Amino acid sequence: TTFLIKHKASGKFLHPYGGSSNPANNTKLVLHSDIHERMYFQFDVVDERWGYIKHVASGKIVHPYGGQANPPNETNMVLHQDRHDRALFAMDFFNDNIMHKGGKYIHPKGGSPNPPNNTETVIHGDKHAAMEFIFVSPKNKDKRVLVYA
Amino acid sequence: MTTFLIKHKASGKFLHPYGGSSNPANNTKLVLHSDIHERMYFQFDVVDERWGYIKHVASGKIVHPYGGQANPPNETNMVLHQDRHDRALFAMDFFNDNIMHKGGKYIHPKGGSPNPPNNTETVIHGDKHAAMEFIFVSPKNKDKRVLVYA
Ligand SMILES: C=CCO[C@@H]1O[C@H](CO)[C@@H](O[C@@H]2O[C@H](CO)[C@H](O[C@H]3O[C@H](CO)[C@H](O)[C@H](O)[C@H]3O)[C@H](O)[C@H]2O)[C@H](O)[C@H]1O
Ligand SMILES: C=CCO[C@@H]1O[C@H](CO)[C@@H](O[C@@H]2O[C@H](CO)[C@H](O[C@H]3O[C@H](CO)[C@H](O)[C@H](O)[C@H]3O)[C@H](O)[C@H]2O)[C@H](O)[C@H]1O
Ligand SMILES: C=CCO[C@@H]1O[C@H](CO)[C@@H](O[C@@H]2O[C@H](CO)[C@H](O[C@H]3O[C@H](CO)[C@H](O)[C@H](O)[C@H]3O)[C@H](O)[C@H]2O)[C@H](O)[C@H]1O
Ligand SMILES: OC[C@H]1O[C@H](O[C@@H]2[C@H](O)[C@@H](O)[C@H](O)O[C@@H]2CO)[C@H](O)[C@@H](O)[C@H]1O
Ligand SMILES: OC[C@H]1O[C@H](O[C@@H]2[C@H](O)[C@@H](O)[C@H](O)O[C@@H]2CO)[C@H](O)[C@@H](O)[C@H]1O
Repeated sequence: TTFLIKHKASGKFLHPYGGSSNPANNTKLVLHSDIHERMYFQFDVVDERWGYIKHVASGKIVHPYGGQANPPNETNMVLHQDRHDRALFAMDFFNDNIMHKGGKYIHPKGGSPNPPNNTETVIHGDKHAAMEFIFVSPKNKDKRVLVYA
Repeated sequence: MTTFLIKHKASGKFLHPYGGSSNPANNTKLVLHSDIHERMYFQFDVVDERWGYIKHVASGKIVHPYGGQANPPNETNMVLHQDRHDRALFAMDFFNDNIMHKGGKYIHPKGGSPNPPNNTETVIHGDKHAAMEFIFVSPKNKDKRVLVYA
């Protein structure tokens, strides 16, 4: 299932910075209001809830920068081609968050409910309304879709 | 598939049709029991994103609140029934470890015991606590969580 990763508070979406069909390794993942095929994602299940968040256009997946199992707060989120257990996430569609294997979450850097375009995303352990994400149809940005298959 | 056991987290007991039949009559109660066998296997049939039917594999019947209300009151018995409709929609919350009916209440052991005896009935109730938690595990390994969504 293909989906958009929608920041719940702002309605902006996760994008590779620059919007490329083939972002280089270590391109930062930002929030941006645009919708297009280079911000579509899929989720590749590895072990029950845990899997890879895949950028559809490039096949690269989401990593904490440097590939930590326990990335510190403020570690940047990036795309990278590699596959390993430090790039595992769970797409929590009940609590509306994205949790890294180490137990922290994807946040907008700074924690704004309304981050401007091109705000970087980071790992942070805090839970609040401004780190919530929902997973929606590329044809209807208000319709949640099931990311697990 | 995916086929799974519905395991009451606090006690390790499993959801069964009372009696363990391969073809339970409509309105057979769903109870907790320690036994493992093919007549307590379930599958989840997705209808709308998180919402779907909890299907008894042996019979094809599905989990309902008795009476099929949109908003069943607390203590309404859980049963199996052949019918499909929107009052038999549940979500399998494998993050918070519970099973929520479309009306917003959860599946509980009747009376709230965390160590209920065999044949304890299950019911709808709105409360959230450790004794209403469930996990979804492999029929071949009751300690291994499996993904129920597909
Ligand atoms: C000023 C009016 C005309 O120019 C507009 O200026 C914008 C600057 O405010 C430009 O937007 C920028 O366009 C870049 C690509 O040329 C980048 O946009 C890409 O990357 C984004 C994610 O970082 C999104 O995916 C976006 O869809 C994608 O095109 C840059 O991020 C963006 O600010 C642009 O020249 C034009 O709209
Ligand atoms: C001759 C120089 C040796 O380095 C080579 O080139 C790259 C340096 O640009 C190396 O890649 C870098 O390796 C780092 C680990 O030492 C980082 O890679 C880690 O983090 C990534 C996510 O940011 C991935 O998770 C990756 O799997 C993980 O190892 C850095 O990001 C990466 O560019 C390369 O190892 C080497 O061949
Ligand atoms: C010290 C001896 C006391 O135990 C006696 O033997 C039975 C165990 O086989 C006790 O259990 C009851 O067995 C019933 C069928 O004979 C029912 O079991 C069936 O349904 C269960 C779900 O409700 C399970 O699916 C089980 O696998 C299935 O066989 C009854 O539920 C069970 O309590 C009996 O109470 C006792 O006399
Ligand atoms: O970056 C995500 C976090 O943003 C806010 O924390 C700020 C600031 O970003 C951080 O550098 C600082 O150390 O703490 C600040 C506390 O105001 C949010 O408050 C956090 O919950 C994260 O979302
Ligand atoms: O119990 C689940 C079913 O509830 C309702 O039917 C009840 C009862 O089960 C049935 O035997 C009786 O004859 O009718 C009642 C409804 O008035 C639902 O209408 C069924 O679809 C099942 O949900």
